[PDB]
Amino acid sequence: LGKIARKGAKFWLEGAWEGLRTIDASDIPTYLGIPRYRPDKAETEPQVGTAQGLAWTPVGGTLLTIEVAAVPGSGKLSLTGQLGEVMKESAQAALTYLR
Amino acid sequence: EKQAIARQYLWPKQVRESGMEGRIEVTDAAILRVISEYTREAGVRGLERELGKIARKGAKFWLEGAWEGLRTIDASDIPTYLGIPRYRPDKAETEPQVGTAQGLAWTPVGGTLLTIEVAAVPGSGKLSLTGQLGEVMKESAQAALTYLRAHTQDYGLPEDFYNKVDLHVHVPDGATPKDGPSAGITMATAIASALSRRPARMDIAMTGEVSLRGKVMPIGGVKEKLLAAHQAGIHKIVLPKDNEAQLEELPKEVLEGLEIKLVEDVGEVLEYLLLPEP
Amino acid sequence: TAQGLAWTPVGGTLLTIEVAAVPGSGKLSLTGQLGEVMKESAQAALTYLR
Amino acid sequence: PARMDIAMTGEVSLRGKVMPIGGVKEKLLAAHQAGIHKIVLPKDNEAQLE
Amino acid sequence: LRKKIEEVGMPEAVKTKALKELDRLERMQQGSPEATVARTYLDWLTEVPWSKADPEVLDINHTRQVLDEDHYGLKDVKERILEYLAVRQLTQGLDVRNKAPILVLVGPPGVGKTSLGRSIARSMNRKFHRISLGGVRDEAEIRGHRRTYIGAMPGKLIHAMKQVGVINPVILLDEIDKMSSDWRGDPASAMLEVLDPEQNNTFTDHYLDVPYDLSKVFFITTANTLQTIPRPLLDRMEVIEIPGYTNM
Amino acid sequence: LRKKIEEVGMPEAVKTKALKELDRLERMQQGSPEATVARTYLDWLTEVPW
Amino acid sequence: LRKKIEEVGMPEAVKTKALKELDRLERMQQGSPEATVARTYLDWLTEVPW
Repeated sequence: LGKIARKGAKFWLEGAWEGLRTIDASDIPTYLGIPRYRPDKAETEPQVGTAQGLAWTPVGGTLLTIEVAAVPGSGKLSLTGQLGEVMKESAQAALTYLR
Repeated sequence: EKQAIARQYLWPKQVRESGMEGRIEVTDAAILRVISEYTREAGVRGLERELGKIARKGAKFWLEGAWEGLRTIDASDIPTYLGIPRYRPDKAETEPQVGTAQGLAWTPVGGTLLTIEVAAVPGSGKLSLTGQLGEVMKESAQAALTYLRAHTQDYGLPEDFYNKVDLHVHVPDGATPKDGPSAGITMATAIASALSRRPARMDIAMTGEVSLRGKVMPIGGVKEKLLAAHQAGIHKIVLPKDNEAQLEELPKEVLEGLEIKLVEDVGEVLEYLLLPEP
Repeated sequence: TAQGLAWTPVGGTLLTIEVAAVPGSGKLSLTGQLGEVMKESAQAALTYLR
Repeated sequence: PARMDIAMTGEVSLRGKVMPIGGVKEKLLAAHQAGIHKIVLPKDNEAQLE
Repeated sequence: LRKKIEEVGMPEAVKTKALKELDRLERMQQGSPEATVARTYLDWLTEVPWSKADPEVLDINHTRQVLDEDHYGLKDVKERILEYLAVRQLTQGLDVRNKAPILVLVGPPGVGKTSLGRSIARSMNRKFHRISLGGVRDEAEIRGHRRTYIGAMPGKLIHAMKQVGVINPVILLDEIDKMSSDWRGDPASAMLEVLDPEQNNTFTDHYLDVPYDLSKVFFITTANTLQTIPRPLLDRMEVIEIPGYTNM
Repeated sequence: LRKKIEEVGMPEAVKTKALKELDRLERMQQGSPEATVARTYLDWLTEVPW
Repeated sequence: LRKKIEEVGMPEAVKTKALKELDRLERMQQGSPEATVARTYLDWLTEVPW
């Protein structure tokens, strides 16, 4: 709202187009940048790989698509993201079900 | 923009410094020669010193013998005043190299070209993290490896290299100076050239981010990566598809050398930087 | 044994390298307050050799 | 066995390439006091031979 | 010392501060610290002659001859000096103003830095000096120690001025890399100040009160370490690399 | 200075403190800091622009 | 300073030391913090609510 407000002062004091003004939808990316976050994440052609957890974060929750790469090979379990063991527990548990 | 800074304000400052007003004159490729040859900075400090030394050699060579008051210095004889090229005049000349991925990044005193080199040995299957790495380049390398293990029919590799090739990886500035692991397709190019044993193309810098399905995800600060490629003498840049949006706010001076080959799947950056691809 | 050239701003001086290739396991041994960049160029040395 | 009266300065790469050096003439000041008659250099600092 | 001020020619500011430190006299001169430090500042000032110069050479050819007689030019270090002096024959606006550094010297320990500076003073036809810089404990061999009481140490620069008679010497600044001070604040500040061309004309110390005009004087500097110097001593300090010597 | 405390335009409490600097002096002008500390402090708060 | 103490309704566990810094008076401010810290700490005692 600050960036809208200050650029409003700009586009005003170059020379006033009016005495009272209006901004509705899609009269925003003039006043702001590119729209940073695209609309609802439903739009997004469901992915071959990975679903998306909700999650805690100590400054309040978010989403976390947990990507999994089934790579043909030996028979192991790595865990990137520098996980604890606790994900290896849960991965092995879910893997046990599937077994 | 550097040249126009020169002819408008800089070079008359120097030929007012050395008292040579109405004595020395300077061309187009003169200033452009001092620019593409005798500094790789990120401002205009070095250009004002180099124009200082042109001014002082003009003082002496006019001084002990004073014939002309209209001295034209063109782009063929500036080594009389300054000497050897301290840099390549052209980085369109650097001859496809094996383990060399030209990085792009922002050392926060000026744009760089963080050339990761990676050496592939024979051995046991293990990653080594030289250049004082954190975990970050290891895991992006691991991601590039998992992508590549998904696609070993292409790159000539036998299907089970990962058990028998130990990896030795050299990273100058082995942590992220921008605070960003944005050298994803850098290390993808480096590792695919290192393990493919085939030279990675010079003259096309690249910057990005990879993830395990094979995705060139987007980066932050696109302008500064483009300026580092513009200072340090590279011309073609490779950027993610998800930055058409940041791209068109750019002041159209910045865009006038660059030739972008936008990617989103890492097979498409890797079809451009390798000439012998498998 | 290999002799080392350097500048030093105290006036010029020199070095010598002394290497004891002992029976071991690949595990690199450095002595003489050998700096980290000598450690990395040693990594590059043994790596080039590999 | 190595050689005698041949000394050297140079930067290696993890590919094993001589990356050039700074302060060449200074190294020859500190080194060519020690009389070592054949010194090996990076290819790129012919730029400071001249 | 009352006659001394109009016995010795002065600039106006040196004249006026000499009159000032004359005025604080004429009581007990064995204690009473205003009187004794006024006597010292009156002696250290008024016994500096003025209103006269060395011959300032305007000839690099004379200079190229004179410098090539103590050691023999050494193929690089001479012509950097000749560049600096080449703009000295092309001073802007027809006033001899610097707007430039003062050619600080670094090299190996043992090469002819003294020969360089005194040889310059011959070639510039000037009177050489060198004062105390290399390893000083407080700004009393570098800068001034503050007055209105004795215990104040005079300037060794003011000693070189009381030793010279003229207004353009060649003040050697030796081994500034180890210049320290017990005074909070670098004398490197008084270095980077005085070397800009119009800051010596108004320059004082803690020992100097009215502007002791150091205006018309080229300065020169040596040290012997390639890495360590104050950051304000990389503007208005033109580092010239000096090499050691080989067998011929 | 007692001329200038008027002349140096200042705020009220600052003028007051300046006269207090005036009153703690008028007995020390040879002095180890007891002169110079109040003399340079009078000179500062005269030469700061109000 | 005295009235400001006696128009706030304070505990006598305050007004004891209030009258103590009323006793500590008749000293310098221009030569030392001696009545400065006295009067200002005492005004802290006044202007906190009881």
